[PDB]
Amino acid sequence: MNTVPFTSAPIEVTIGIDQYSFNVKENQPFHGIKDIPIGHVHVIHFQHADNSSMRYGYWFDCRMGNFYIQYDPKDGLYKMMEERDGAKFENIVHNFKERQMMVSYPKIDEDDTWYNLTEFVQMDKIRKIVRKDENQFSYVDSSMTTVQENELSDPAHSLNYTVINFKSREAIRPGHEMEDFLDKSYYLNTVMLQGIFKNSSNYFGELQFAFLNAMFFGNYGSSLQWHAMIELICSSATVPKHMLDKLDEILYYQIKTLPEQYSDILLNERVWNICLYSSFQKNSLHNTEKIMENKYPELL
Amino acid sequence: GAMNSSNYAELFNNDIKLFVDDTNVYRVTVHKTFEGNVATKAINGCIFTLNPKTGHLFLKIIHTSVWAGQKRLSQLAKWKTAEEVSALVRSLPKEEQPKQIIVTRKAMLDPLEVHMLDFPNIAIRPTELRLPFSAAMSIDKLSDVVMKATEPQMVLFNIYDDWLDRISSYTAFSRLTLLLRALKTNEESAKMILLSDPTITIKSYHLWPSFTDEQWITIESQMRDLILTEYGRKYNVNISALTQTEIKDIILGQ
Ligand SMILES: O=S(=O)(NCc1ccco1)c1ccccc1F
Repeated sequence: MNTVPFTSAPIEVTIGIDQYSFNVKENQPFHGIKDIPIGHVHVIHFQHADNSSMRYGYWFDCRMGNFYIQYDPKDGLYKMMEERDGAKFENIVHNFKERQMMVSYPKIDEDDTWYNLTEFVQMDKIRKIVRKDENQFSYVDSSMTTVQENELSDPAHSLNYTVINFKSREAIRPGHEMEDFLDKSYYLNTVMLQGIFKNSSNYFGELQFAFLNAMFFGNYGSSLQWHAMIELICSSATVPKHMLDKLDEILYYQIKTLPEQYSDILLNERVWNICLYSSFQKNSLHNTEKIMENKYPELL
Repeated sequence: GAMNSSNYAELFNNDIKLFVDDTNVYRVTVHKTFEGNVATKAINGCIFTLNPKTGHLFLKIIHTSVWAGQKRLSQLAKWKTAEEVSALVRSLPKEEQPKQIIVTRKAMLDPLEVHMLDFPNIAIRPTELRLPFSAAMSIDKLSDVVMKATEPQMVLFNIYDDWLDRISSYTAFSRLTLLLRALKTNEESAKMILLSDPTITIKSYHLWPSFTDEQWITIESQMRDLILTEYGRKYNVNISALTQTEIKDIILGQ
């Protein structure tokens, strides 16, 4: 079980770890998060009590290095940093643990929620969407724009999600205009799956990462990417059975996890109505359709 | 964005544009079968592609063979329209290609956009104008060429005849829309008005009669009165009560 120690908590802040969160008071003796499950990516995220615009976080995997958080009073945020000195780090963690100044990652043993949300998400794929090659962890915030949003302004601070555009040459083969526009199977299977993602696992990993960035940071471009990737599958007449069954599981856990109160901003009426009721795959997402109908019937 | 009353003069500027109307592409007669079911029989249709500035009409005849063994024909008709418009643009020299295509029906926007991805600088636009281009098939010579076609065929017309020798494209377009609006509301009466003097003939190379400027003013009057008469007969409204502000507004409104 890995640990992300904090140097200190000089400013009052809501700290998130994956789907959990807790309030820390200005100069509270908080020295970090222990018992973090190995085997998955994690996201530690922040919302300053004095300024809710300040909403940001770090994707990391504790198998890749020893990471800690330290407040930077100049840039005015909690920064992730890597500790290179193994022995210094082990000794820091041991002290804070002995003094019980660490919150425990509060995983219920029955609870597969985080695994279910991150099943296909891999740090190496995150690091290609979020380019900052000197760090092993990835910074995301509420205001970072996607490469696609920037085409329609700082390239270095962008989310490099795969551009999906239903009305692009990429999506539409010359001479198959109506066929490719009405049945996106070519775009899904040849361009995206075989061509760009190489397999359904990478496609689902980006889909899951987009959802999580949408939910944890209210990142609008991430929400757009998550909906495009769902719509591209639901608008394809020809999808491998395993992908449809897996999509239903993926979406079910995403809808299950979404805060009830954020449904209005994070869910696109047109895409969900189309995907559940109109699309080729309208009868292929039983779990997702049941949770959406029971949780969010107004949207539909 | 959308073409409306506000930006109407833009039709007559020197940026090449085409209207595309797909109403007469997919045409059927509905009939009873022997077993008492209903069936359709397709007839020849046409794409109505018009340069509102020049009067140049690219009448692409849609032969019933297009539809053979195809499903969801009203949907296919949009995509076939978009294919034929894109093939027309591609066939034109670069300096004759339109900068804008205005579709008369919003269901044409996606089909045309997807067929024109090779032309990202051609703006595909809807219009808020209620244009009477469906009545194109009430112009005898246009109806005849469509009905006689035995294969796909493009036929080129000037829908303004020689009017641009005497009037502006603004006035030519208003005259054309008033004629088509009349033909659409009461074809019989509209045509009777256009032939009421057998001395004024239609030249072999024209669609409309050779009216003098004075006769055009009279004809335009009779067309407006017909649109008003029919609007009266439709809504059970006493038209002899109406004002000139009330009146103008129901050809406008229409
Ligand atoms: O329908 S036409 O082809 N053109 C419009 C029209 C109607 C009456 C006069 O012009 C036509 C009909 C009847 C006699 C000659 C024609 F040119």
